[PDB]
Amino acid sequence: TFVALYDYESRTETDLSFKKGERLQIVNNSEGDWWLAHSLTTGRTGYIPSNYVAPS
Amino acid sequence: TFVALYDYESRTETDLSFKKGERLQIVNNSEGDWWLAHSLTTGRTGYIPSNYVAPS
Repeated sequence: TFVALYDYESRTETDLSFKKGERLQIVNNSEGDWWLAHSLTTGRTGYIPSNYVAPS
Repeated sequence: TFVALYDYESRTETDLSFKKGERLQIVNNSEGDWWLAHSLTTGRTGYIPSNYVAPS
């Protein structure tokens, strides 16, 4: 259980909007945390599910 | 630097598609890791930027 420090407005269909002060619980899911990543292989960039990758 | 273990197809405008074997670098950004969260205050659910919250 966490508390929001700041308002946040959603940018896509999958993010959660919330106001400062809201109480949130983290949902365990298979994808793991999401990270912003750059593909050295393709040059594209964007968020990935961290359980899909491993250190080289 | 990481290596993709699985293919991943993007679901939104902000996630990165990639194939097994690709090499990825994590981008440091202010939002921090993103987590799937449920709002006990509003009942809505979806991804949030973890630097926007703190443990209660």
